[PDB]
Amino acid sequence: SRRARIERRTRESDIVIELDLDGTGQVAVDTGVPFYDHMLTALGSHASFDLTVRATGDVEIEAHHTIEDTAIALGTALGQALGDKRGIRRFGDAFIPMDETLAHAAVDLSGRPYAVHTGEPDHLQHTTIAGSSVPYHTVINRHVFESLAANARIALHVRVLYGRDPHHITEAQYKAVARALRQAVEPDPRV
Amino acid sequence: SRRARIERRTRESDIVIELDLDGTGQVAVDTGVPFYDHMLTALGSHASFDLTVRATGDVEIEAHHTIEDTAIALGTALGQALGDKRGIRRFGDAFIPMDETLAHAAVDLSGRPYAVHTGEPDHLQHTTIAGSSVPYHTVINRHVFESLAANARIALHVRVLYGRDPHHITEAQYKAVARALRQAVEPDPRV
Amino acid sequence: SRRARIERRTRESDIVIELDLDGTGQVAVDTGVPFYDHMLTALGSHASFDLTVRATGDVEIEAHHTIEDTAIALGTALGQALGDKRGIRRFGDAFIPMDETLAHAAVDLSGRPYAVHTGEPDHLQHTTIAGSSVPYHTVINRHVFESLAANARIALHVRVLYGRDPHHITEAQYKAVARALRQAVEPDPRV
Amino acid sequence: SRRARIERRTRESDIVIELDLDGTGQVAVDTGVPFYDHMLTALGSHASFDLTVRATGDVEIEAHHTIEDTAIALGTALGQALGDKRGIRRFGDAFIPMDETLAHAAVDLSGRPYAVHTGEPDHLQHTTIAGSSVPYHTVINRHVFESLAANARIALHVRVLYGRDPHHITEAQYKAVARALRQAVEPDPRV
Amino acid sequence: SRRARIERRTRESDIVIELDLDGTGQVAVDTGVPFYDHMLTALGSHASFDLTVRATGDVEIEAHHTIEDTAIALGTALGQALGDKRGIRRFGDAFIPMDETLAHAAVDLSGRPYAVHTGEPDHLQHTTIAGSSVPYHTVINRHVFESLAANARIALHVRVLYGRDPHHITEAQYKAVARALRQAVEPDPRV
Amino acid sequence: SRRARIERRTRESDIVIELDLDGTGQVAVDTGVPFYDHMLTALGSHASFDLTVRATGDVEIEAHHTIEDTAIALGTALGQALGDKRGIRRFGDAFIPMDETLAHAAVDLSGRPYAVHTGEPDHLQHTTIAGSSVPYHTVINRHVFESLAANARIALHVRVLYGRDPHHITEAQYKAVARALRQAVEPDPRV
Ligand SMILES: [Cl-]
Ligand SMILES: [Cl-]
Ligand SMILES: [Mn+2]
Ligand SMILES: [Mn+2]
Ligand SMILES: [Mn+2]
Ligand SMILES: [Mn+2]
Ligand SMILES: [Mn+2]
Ligand SMILES: [Mn+2]
Ligand SMILES: [Mn+2]
Ligand SMILES: [Mn+2]
Ligand SMILES: [Mn+2]
Ligand SMILES: [Mn+2]
Ligand SMILES: [Mn+2]
Ligand SMILES: [Mn+2]
Repeated sequence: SRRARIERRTRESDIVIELDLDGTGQVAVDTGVPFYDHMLTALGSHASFDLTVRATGDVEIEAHHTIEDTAIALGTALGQALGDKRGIRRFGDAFIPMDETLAHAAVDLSGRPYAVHTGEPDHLQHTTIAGSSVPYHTVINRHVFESLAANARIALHVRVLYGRDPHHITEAQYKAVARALRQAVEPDPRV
Repeated sequence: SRRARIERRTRESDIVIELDLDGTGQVAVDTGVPFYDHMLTALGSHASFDLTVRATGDVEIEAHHTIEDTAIALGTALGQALGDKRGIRRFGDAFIPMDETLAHAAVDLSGRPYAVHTGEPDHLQHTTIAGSSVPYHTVINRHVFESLAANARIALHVRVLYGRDPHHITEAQYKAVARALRQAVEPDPRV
Repeated sequence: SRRARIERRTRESDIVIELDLDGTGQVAVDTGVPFYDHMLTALGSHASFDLTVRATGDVEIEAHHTIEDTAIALGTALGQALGDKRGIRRFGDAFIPMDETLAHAAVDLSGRPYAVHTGEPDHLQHTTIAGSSVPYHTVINRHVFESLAANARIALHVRVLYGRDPHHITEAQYKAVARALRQAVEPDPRV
Repeated sequence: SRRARIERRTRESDIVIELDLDGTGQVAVDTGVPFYDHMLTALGSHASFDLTVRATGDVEIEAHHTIEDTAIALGTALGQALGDKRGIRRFGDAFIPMDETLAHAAVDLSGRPYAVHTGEPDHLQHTTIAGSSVPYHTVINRHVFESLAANARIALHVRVLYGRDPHHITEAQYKAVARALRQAVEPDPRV
Repeated sequence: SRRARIERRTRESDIVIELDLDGTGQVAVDTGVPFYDHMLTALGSHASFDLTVRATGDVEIEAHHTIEDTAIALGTALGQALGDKRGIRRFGDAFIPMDETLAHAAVDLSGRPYAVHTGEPDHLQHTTIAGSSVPYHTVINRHVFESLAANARIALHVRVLYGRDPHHITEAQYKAVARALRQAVEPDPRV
Repeated sequence: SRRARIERRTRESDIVIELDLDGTGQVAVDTGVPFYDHMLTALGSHASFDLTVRATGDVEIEAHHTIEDTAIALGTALGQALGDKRGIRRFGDAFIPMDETLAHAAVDLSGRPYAVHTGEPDHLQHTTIAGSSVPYHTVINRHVFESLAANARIALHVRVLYGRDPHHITEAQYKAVARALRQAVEPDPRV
């Protein structure tokens, strides 16, 4: 059994995560930031986790604090569910083509906490993905992966090999992280 | 006693500031611009002021006029609370690391009115921090520090040594200004 | 059962494809273009498909139309054999070193139709691989992968990381596509 | 009372740290790596900690694992001794001139775990400080500060403004970190 | 059974290798060069080989001849244990993040003997990893991979995508080679 | 008691310095070079020294010899007043904004004698500040700080981060040196 429930209440947000590493993609995410909900739903589903995320935070300021607190709590849940990490593949990686975009992620689940994020085009430092509700500033992508790696205590390297559309670029990264995690957490039949 | 109450009514906004330089961080800010509220709350708290700010303005146009009028009134309140400036440290400075960002501020409280703002990355000239309410255009950061310095009649130099995330870059600057002010207004035991 | 038989008759060529995704590498290819036969035999074998390809076309003009029509028909056969794509890994990728060459391919079998081809050295835009029969112009490699992706309705990204010999560069790409497809079409035990 | 005792046994090393944040510079360090002993003795002394460090590790390979494990354990001890961090200055910074070298460090003790290391001249990426015993590869300086920040869960920014001699450059950084920590952990009389 | 015992006696060194491709990571390496012992122990363990290596050589000159003779003997043992290579995955690759470093290796076990080594930073051409015993000159990394590929008669491509610390850069490469070999030697259930 | 009286008679000048490190800014300076008097008065006052300086020298040639001899004598007085340096902060630094100029100084009072002066704009190498009496050539600023550091036997690093007006640039440096010294000579309550 590799499950964790994390509650994290701060001045800026209130978060509950329930995570099962050995799931079937049963995912429900509600943070008040719908593009982030979409990204974390893709992450949970493509990692074949079961994942529920309920977050409320100070989105009148912007999504940053809610996005960051959620990623901290999620990284904490991941590290706690991994337990002693015995018998697992440990290393995982995944390429994700998404139309014109190609992204990649590589992880070491027993590596020191460390995140490296490279290749994302410069326009994503000031791009906004905006709909009818709270918008998502793609400059936060790097922050999400850093917070996940720092709190799960894993090495996480995310690369954009190339791409143009900011939604493709972002979604392909979250999916690459997802499928790298999926490979790395699997039981290793020879360890 | 180093307190000031400033009311400033213009065609564009109505502002009330109550400031105590010798406070404990009791801060309440409501300008209609929630990311600005967050910045001025960090400023008051990290300066160990007691500060209330109540502003209403023409945010249907954008936050600029409200942000500017508030900073003018706040600078006026600061200069009035400082009184004759006798016996104070006068000079203060502070570095603020915030994840990948490092900012710095230096002040001379008896210097001529003057503001110098350097190092902020170019993408902050056209970045927007947007949530569920009135957004904040980071190009205004420079204007806020200029207006504060002009109306408090102080020298205020704010630097971004490096950084990426616009919220970190902005918040680290407001906190650096805050802690520089905190040091400079303190009684100097040798003057 | 994941099989398809495609017949495609055009003014320029007559093609029959029989494809089984769940094969053991039983492959027989005869297009009149022997280096292309070699490439498609490597593709079928390294994908662990069973594949027969019988093509006759207007090779008095050059191999292009036969090569293109065959790749269209093959992509069509692949998409038809995949059926509803339920329960499959969906994503696949493969590196292929071949002496001095390193190539890579990544696929998303449920992605929109899309092909990206990068890194192939410039001399392959005007190289000919010539033997005793109809020659093969390596400029067509990109066209083959585009036609496959367009008609299988998949995302296919093919990269040459480096290399020199045009036969190694070409063959390593076809094998990389092959092993990426092999991984992606496999049943996924967790979906 | 702000004390911590950390024992850390790994396959590569065995470490015991005893730390008191409110000390008088009573420092004893023995890691088997004498230049590192010198650096950590300067760190403990200039931070006005009381610090004992006893480390034995696989220095037949090189000092890296012992240096890294010691810095991990020390960062852990620092974070544990800080406890709830209430009432402290939180922010601290220090410039250290050392002959031709000038270094600087800035910390946020309640900031997310984060380290930024800039300005160190390129020759320190492959310099060795060698005496009669196990040598010290200055490329590890960055690693030490990263490991400290990661495990104390603090923001630590270390800069070399300029310098030439690798011993001055290194020692000035450790002292700058030391005096930044010393300032940041002090009780803040206004919080 | 996929085992080999190689003895190699030259004027410069005396080597015994015992290798089992189908092992559980039972590894014991003693070459007189402790950082090399560490690298080959990581290689055997991450490849899930069982591997014993006993080497004595002319380390009064330097480790080169012992390192090279050991890698020749090990490559010979690998090729002999692979036997006819029937039924195996043949191709394998692995990404290894190690803090700031990312390395990758790709292999073709039935490819002609060939090694390509790219991306290692220039400072590794003259870096020394030195402890209390015989040191390791990182310029030899390329030589080790060449000798392995030449004598196992395999294609081995090793890449450093990026990195800084010479121990991370080196160790990540040996682990990447290890996990690429592990994947490639596995029985392929469809061949 | 931390006081020193230095008399220095040379062929070029006659100097008397009386210095008290623990003063209240009671300063009287008369060297025959009124802009230098202004600079040394700012230095004594902002350092919270009590300082009298009486110098007469060969100002028919130019102020250099008088300026240099005075700075030598003053540095000597500082080092003699510091005595054994026990129990002091040792390190000190200060930023000084002055309208458009920002300067900084950092000191180590127990460091080897050493001065580093950087950032001063090139026009100060040939600028003259001239009034009704003996003029001041700003090229001498560097010389003053060198002579002070050499004879007080301290490390003194002075930086101009930016600026334009030569009087602001010069005065901000002398004040920065002053406030760095003030911090460094203070009793350290923990040493
Ligand atoms: Cl790659
Ligand atoms: Cl600075
Ligand atoms: Mn943040
Ligand atoms: Mn989408
Ligand atoms: Mn305006
Ligand atoms: Mn914030
Ligand atoms: Mn065509
Ligand atoms: Mn061939
Ligand atoms: Mn390490
Ligand atoms: Mn030293
Ligand atoms: Mn050799
Ligand atoms: Mn290691
Ligand atoms: Mn001179
Ligand atoms: Mn003046």
